[PDB]
Amino acid sequence: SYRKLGRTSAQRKAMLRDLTTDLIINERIETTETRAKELRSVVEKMITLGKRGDLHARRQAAAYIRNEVANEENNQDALQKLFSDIATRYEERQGGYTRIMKLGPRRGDGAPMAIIELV
Amino acid sequence: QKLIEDITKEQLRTDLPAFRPGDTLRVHVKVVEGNRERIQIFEGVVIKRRGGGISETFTVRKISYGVGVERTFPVHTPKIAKIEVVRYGKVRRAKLYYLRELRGKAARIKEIRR
Amino acid sequence: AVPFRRTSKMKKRLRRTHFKLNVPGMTECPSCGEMKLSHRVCKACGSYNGKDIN
Amino acid sequence: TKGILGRKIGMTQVFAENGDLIPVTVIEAAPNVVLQKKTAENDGYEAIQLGFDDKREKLSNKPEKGHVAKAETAPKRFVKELRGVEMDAYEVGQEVKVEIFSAGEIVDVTGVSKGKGFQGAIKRHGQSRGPMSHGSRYHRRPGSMGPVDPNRVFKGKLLPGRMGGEQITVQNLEIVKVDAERNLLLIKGNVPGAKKSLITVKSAVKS
Amino acid sequence: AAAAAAA
Amino acid sequence: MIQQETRLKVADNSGAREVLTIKVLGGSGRKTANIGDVIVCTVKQATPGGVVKKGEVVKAVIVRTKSGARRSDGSYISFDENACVIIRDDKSPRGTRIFGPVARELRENNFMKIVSLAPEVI
RNA sequence: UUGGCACCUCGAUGUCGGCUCAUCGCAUCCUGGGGCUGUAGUCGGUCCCAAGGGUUGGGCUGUUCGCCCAUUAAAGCGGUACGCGAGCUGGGUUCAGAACGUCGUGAGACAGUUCGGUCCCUAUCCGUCGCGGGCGCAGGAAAUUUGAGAGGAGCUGUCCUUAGUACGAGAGGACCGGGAUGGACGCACCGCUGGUGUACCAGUUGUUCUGCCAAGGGCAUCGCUGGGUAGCUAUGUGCGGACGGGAUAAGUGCUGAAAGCAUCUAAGCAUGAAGCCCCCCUCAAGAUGAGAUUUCCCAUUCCGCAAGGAAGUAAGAUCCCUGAAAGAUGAUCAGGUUGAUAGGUCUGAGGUGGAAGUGUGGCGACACAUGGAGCUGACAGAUACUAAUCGAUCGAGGACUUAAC
Repeated sequence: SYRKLGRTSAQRKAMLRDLTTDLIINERIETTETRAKELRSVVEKMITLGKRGDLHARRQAAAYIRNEVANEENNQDALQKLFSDIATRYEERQGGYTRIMKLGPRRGDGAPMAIIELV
Repeated sequence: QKLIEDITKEQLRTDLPAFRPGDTLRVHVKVVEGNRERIQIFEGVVIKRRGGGISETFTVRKISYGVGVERTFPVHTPKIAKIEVVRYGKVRRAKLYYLRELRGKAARIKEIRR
Repeated sequence: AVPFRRTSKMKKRLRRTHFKLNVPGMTECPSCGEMKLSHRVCKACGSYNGKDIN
Repeated sequence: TKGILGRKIGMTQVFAENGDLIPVTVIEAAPNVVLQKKTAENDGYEAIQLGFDDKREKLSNKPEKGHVAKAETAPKRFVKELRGVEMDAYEVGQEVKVEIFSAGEIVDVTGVSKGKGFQGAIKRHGQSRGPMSHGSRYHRRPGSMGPVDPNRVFKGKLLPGRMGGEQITVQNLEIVKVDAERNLLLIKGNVPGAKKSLITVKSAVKS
Repeated sequence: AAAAAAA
Repeated sequence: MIQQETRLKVADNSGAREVLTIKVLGGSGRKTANIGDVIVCTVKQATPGGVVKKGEVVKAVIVRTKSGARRSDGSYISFDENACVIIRDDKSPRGTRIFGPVARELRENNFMKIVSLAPEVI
């Protein structure tokens, strides 16, 4: 069973799309641990969608990737970044494209934080 | 569930023809009345195909004397002697719950020939 | 939903027996220390088994 | 009496010798190795210990390794006693298999039922539900605790709490089929417990 | 009487 | 699954058209009956030409339900209507003719004449 | 029950009837065992023993009660603040408005009627229902357990034989003993039948956005509609109250004297009920009376001359982490790199129903082929790709008498 993360299902989908795309550009983000655990499976599924490289997988990925600029002074979108860099980087590796490393609790609410990175 | 598959592979009924959930066919049902076992024919359109291997069931609906009769059989039962497909219908979905209120030509215009 | 009698000091202290909190799972960091809680990145050196990953 | 204990896999359906359709529960329950024989002159009663589902040496303790050294077998996950079997009829280390049960016999099936968590009185005790309308603010509540005169609640008042996780015995089930090759017992009816949990199948109290 | 209508 | 205050249509030539269930005759007891059970009932609507009149408290046995009746072979049967046949306090029907299909579960009981008068037994 | 008295409460003891949850006593409604009958048999009447279980769905009225309809084995009387409003409703009584009838000059009044009319509380303690942490059980542990005690269950209908037999002029019609099938209740679980299934699939409307077509995203109740995996479920399925022992109650007695007879009894033996104590199920050694069996770890160091106290450790367990067959949190269970615990990947099961692109036919809306296609949340099997890292903490050196060693 998946987590609800205290959000509405539409808010869950929007926050997961935002975190997935933001991980895809910035390559290392710092969230809470349960958000990391919910995010990593979706991110490796989208990397698996990028592995195929065909038009139908790209149109599947376009329904999830938000339209933010990936690489500056190149006009590269994130959707181009999945099919240009991440898929060619993880061609040999079969799964496990992300790892989660825990940090200490947050000051304001005691939230256990985690580092997410593409490996 | 592969152990359940290995248990029930010996009792699968493999001589039955493949049929979609939107065509009409006749079912040869062996019934025991005492002592002779007549085989009554149940012609009608398939409504359901709910999977599960040995737990697969299919539902056949017909209109008899102005009252619609829905009858559901398991797929691999030995009570069914023979299944013949009368004609293949063209449908858009696997569950045909809509046509049990569409008497009478409104079901005929949906169950067209394929 | 109204307290009939006030709680005495001894009953209050007996109820506050389990209100204490435990020592965290803190261990020696192999890079510098000291010290580092288990299954988390060290806040001092930023290392974890054993690369400096920050 | 006789019995054997194992793990259930799930439910399926099997038709047998007619057109009739039988709900069937599948249990892996073989092999079981006799670990210890209880005697009346030493233990005060007659019983045998059965071990099932042997595991790795990493997951077993040194007392667990020493206890199964007498039976010449690996340490096992599940140990339970059977009382009272026909003494002796089994030696220490003899394998109990599914061939002891024929596929027409009547057996007792017991096990730990599925956990439901902390549940209300309506689900836990089957108590009837209050009205949802005509001004009513009352539903899903356990009820009055009792009279005024004892100045207390009587013991045994049914209240919300944890449901499940207790031992449940279902009596007089029938074996549909026995599988000596794949160590399977096919039992008519429903069996308490979740999937891959410990199920003990003992012969019924006849008659 | 004895009407419980305390406000 | 025929209940108290369930309205059934009457599937014979007795004269009644719609009937309302008063009581299920099984036990103290149940509030539901499916197929082959006898129910006490009162006539709400009837034809002008017929022996059974409006408002008579009669006994009837259910012959059709939309609830799926289960058989021993794993098969199921269900209809699109609820129907019943009025009887003279034993298991003989009032009407000389029976319309509509009839479930086979009446043959398990000693309901031979209603099954023989039926045009089709499924 | 209606009363009598006014002992307790007027610095408040909420009062009827229903809903929910029950418990107790038989002066027993049924079921069980009997005696007498003006008991031919079925059905009955009366009086005993028996509370184990069960004792209904409506129409009328605020109503309890009562009448009626349809069943049933029966629809039993009462107590528990006419049980239960810090558990629930205010229809009636019993506020403030307004009428009808009557009384009163009048303001107003009426156990006379009708319309409408604010029901607060975050549980401190004892009680109950569940779940934990300590310490004890003369060494420390891992398992398996006996049972002092306690709780649960306990109900019955219909049909066929015996047998149309006994009995009875007939009509009618058995006791006892077997075999099926039900009702209500309870316990489990989804393999069927269904329900649900807000991170599954498809169709479709309006607007906005991805520069545009195409294809999609956001919002409009999950926008709406048609289905649906796992889990949870009943209305679904399986099972239970079975066969039986011991002492018994009311009864029926045997042998027998006080009292040469008679006698169920004063001694001795029986038989005998859904009562009792077990056999059916469950919790149970905090049962301080702390039980029992199996198998590991061993008998260190330093002080205290004795008692004893500190440090490290063995067997083992925990902190921390991956999770669910578990779960509010603890706890339980499967596991922590000589490994499948979770996620990912691959292959499947099931669900949905024929993806995009391209081509063909048509003026087009659209249909056809590629193609049981595409997609797929918790369902399986493989696979260390990712995370369960390094580590740390707790944990015994076994008191004294008595009989043999």
